Amino acid sequence: KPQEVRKANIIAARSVADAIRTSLGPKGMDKMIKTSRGEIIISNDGHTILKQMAILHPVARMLVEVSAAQDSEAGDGTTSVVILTGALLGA
Amino acid sequence: RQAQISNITAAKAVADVIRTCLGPKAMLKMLLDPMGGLVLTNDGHAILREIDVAHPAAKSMLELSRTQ
Amino acid sequence: GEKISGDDIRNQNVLATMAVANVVKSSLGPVGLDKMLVDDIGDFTVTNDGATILSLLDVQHPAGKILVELAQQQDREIGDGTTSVVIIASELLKRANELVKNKIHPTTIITGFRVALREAIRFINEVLSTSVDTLGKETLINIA
Amino acid sequence: RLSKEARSMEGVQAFIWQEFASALEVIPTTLAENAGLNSIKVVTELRSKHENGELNNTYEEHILQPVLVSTSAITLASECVKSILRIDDIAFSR
Amino acid sequence: SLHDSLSVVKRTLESGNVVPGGGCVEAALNIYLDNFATTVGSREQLAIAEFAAALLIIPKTLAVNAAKDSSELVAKLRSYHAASQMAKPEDVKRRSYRNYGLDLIRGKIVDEIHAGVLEPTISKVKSLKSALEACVAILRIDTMITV
Amino acid sequence: GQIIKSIAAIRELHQMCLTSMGPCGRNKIIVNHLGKIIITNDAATMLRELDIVHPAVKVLVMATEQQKIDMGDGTNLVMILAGELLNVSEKLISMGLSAVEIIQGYNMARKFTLKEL
Amino acid sequence: HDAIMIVKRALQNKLIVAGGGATEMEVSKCLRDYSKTIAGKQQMIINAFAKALEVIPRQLCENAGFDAIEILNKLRLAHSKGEKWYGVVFETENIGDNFAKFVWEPALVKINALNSATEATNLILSVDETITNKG
Amino acid sequence: EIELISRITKYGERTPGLLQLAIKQFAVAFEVVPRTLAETAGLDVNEVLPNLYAAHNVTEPGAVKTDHLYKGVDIDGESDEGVKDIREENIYDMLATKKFAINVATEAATTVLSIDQIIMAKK
Amino acid sequence: GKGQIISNINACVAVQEALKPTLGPLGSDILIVTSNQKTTISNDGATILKLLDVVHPAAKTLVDISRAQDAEVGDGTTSVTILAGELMKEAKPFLEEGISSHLIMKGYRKAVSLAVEKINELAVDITSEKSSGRELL
Repeated sequence: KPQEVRKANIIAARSVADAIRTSLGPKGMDKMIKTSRGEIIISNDGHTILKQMAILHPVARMLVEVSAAQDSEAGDGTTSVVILTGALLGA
Repeated sequence: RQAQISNITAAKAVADVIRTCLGPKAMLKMLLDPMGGLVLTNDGHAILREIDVAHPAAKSMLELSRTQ
Repeated sequence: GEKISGDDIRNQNVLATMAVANVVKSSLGPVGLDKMLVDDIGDFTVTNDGATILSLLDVQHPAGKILVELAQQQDREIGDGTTSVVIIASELLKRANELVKNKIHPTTIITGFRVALREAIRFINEVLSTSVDTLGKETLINIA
Repeated sequence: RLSKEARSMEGVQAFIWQEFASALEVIPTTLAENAGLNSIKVVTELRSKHENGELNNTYEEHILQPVLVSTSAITLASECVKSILRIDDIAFSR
Repeated sequence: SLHDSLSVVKRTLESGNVVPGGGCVEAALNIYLDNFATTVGSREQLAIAEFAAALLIIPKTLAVNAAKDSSELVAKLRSYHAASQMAKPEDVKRRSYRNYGLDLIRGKIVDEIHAGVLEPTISKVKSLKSALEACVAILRIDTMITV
Repeated sequence: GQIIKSIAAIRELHQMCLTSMGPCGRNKIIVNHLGKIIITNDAATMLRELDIVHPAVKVLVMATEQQKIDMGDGTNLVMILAGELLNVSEKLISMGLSAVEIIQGYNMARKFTLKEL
Repeated sequence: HDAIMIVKRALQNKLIVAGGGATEMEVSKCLRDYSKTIAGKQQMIINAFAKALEVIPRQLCENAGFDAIEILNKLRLAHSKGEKWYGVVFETENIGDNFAKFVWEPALVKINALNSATEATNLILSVDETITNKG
Repeated sequence: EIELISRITKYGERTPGLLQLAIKQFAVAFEVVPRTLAETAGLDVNEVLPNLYAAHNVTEPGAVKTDHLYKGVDIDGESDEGVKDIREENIYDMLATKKFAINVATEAATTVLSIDQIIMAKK
Repeated sequence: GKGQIISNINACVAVQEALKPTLGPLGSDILIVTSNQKTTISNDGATILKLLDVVHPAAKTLVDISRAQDAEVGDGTTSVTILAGELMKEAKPFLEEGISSHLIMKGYRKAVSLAVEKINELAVDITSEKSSGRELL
């Protein structure tokens, strides 16, 4: 089962995309994240969520590098690029 | 309704024990301290100060005895 | 760390504001009664003001800490009516969670409140009036 | 357009064009869900109106999205999904 | 005691715009939003009806500490405000009056203006507006992440 | 203190009769082991269809049947009144009053009530 | 043949009402106004019975594919304004009057339903504690 | 049951000795009948119950009773103020039924209070 | 205690939720398999309740009134159970508020008493006024 190891990473990647999917747009649903240091922050920006999320999954961290290049190049669509990435994984 | 019962039983548990401290015929009392000593007197003012309480209603009854 | 979602987090928000509302339920209005706050040290306090209780109220919950900053916002400016604000916000969360079984979208619930809030202010401004009944009746007399 | 042009291909790659067209409809669907509107109802109204008209109203609402954002979103997603499926295993390395 | 009684009077007279309290704001708005919710509609009528019915909790819990029955007072208060808004837009009235309050001291329904209970408008507007601001941030959280 | 718990066993069945007398009363559906459902509003008839565990409960059941056989009316008045006499007597037990003088007190109060009827 | 079978059941009983949520919506609106003139706890109780009448058009729209959330708000808008007899179209979702389409329902069904449903519900709540033997 | 309260308490202080404790509790035990009808009917205990005591107990400047002693417990169900006269609906109870129910209920509670021990055995 | 009433409310909800989709000619159908292993599919609300054999004693009331609805009338067998069950759900939160069931029953009977006179007013029955025994049908 070399592929089942990758399939376990795809399912874990779709769970992160579904969480950011609810935050798309100004009317989207905010996410509450409590850091280990005790800081409580909340916002609808997908770039700030994945930055402080501290993802330990190796494949799921690729969305952070794409979101960093999304804001550095285009500057907009950091939330939508996560949804489009998870759409190809589901198909 | 359980909070109203706990408020009544907290103050009554302290009052039911000191019932023997009233009058010139008041019976003596004995408290068990961690030290080898003990309180042999029947005075209610000295006994209530040495009793450890939990529910806060008993703490308010102790402050009333100090003013009285 | 742990991550939750679904209808489980929506039920925790109702149970969190339920215990907070019960603290300000008996303190509403001048007919309210005093309450005691007991910490791990064993000390306590006696006050009839519900605003000072929410300042020392210890509750661990993401939505519960929101009402803490809301109570301090009314005290630093108006200083009155903090108890009534917590009760209103507590019932809005209980009725909104019941609409989940009706397949009601939360943004529509939020949008429905924003539209009704602006229209309610206009209706309140219609029944507002200055001091009247000075001749033939008495108003400020019954206050003292 | 990609749904009709999918018949021009042949083999396994032709079926990918059909699934790629459905993967692009998740962005407009999410925008209709987060706004409180009915999910499937708004999506059906998009295919109906866009047939006769072309890009016609958000122009009156002053909603303008630059083309580079929509271009980079597809380009970065193609490389992101590629880097995922290309990993067939992982092991401890130190 | 005169200075303490004057404190309540000077704070009410400080703001020229006052509103009767004791539940007159929540009860009168409950009936108005019933017919007004139809003018909007589009899945938003159910949210307005639940928002208006959520204001009846203020007079409810207020009568608990007064030993009065909260179910009878809130119900009978809606009956008096029902006929009050029927002849209001017609600019004509006979037995219909507004500003029906709740007096828990004497246990009877009287006007809060004559009863001596008055509150400023600024206090009521900022209390209702800030109450909904915290309710929105709670309903928008679908996920709790704690390390 | 079983004499106190004996009242609590009747108190469980006391609230059953409190929902009987009055216009709010309602029949109770009882499914027999033979596959027959007996439905009646009368509480005295229900006592025959209920399984009694504590033998002290049968004392009030035998007194209830006496009301139905002779006068045929007032079965709810006998059971409810007999259950309340135990509650007012429970406070006298905790007060320290012996149950002997409690029985003698009812005999003197019963003769005074019959003369006033 | 279809025209005779419709008027056949109407010959036995000539008492009919407007179906398709028409009559059900008119009753729910009037009971809310009649409760406003009744003081006491019965005011909020009658309003609860008017809301319970909305389940009949709900399941009819849900089983036919219509959205019970949208049709409830759109029907009440035209119900409280002008003509109160506007019903619900069974084929295509839209506002309309069932009196124009000549859609009728027998009244003896609603009379026995309101009497049986209210009584059977009141009997279950009339007992605080139910003791039922097993066997 | 409410009218008997005033007559029994009058004979309580008349009989000296320890029997005064049982006589007072004997009249209070009759308060369960009006409380049961008022509680199951949804009526408030703080409202109807104090009006029942004031119905049978009034201050009349004279030795002869007057006004209305026939006011009973009303079920209400719609609305009312205070209580109403029972003679309007002509609801009465026969003496043979009431007198027979007193002797049976007295001996019923007497047996329970007289038993301080119960012996049982498994079948 | 009060737990018996709550158990009686949830007993009617579980039966109602199955009968909710069955309202209407195009609604869903319920499949019930008897111990005889005979599978029957029908939209009749009376036949479905007869094959359930509910042990709950108060739940049999909805079955008894459904058989009389299909016999003396024949229409409204499913609607009478849904209406009786939905009315039970509205009275569920009223128990936790301390309101007794006496005023709850009188409140519904008052609305039904006003509904009988309302149905006769809403129903249009004409014979010799602007109609006849023919034009009416």
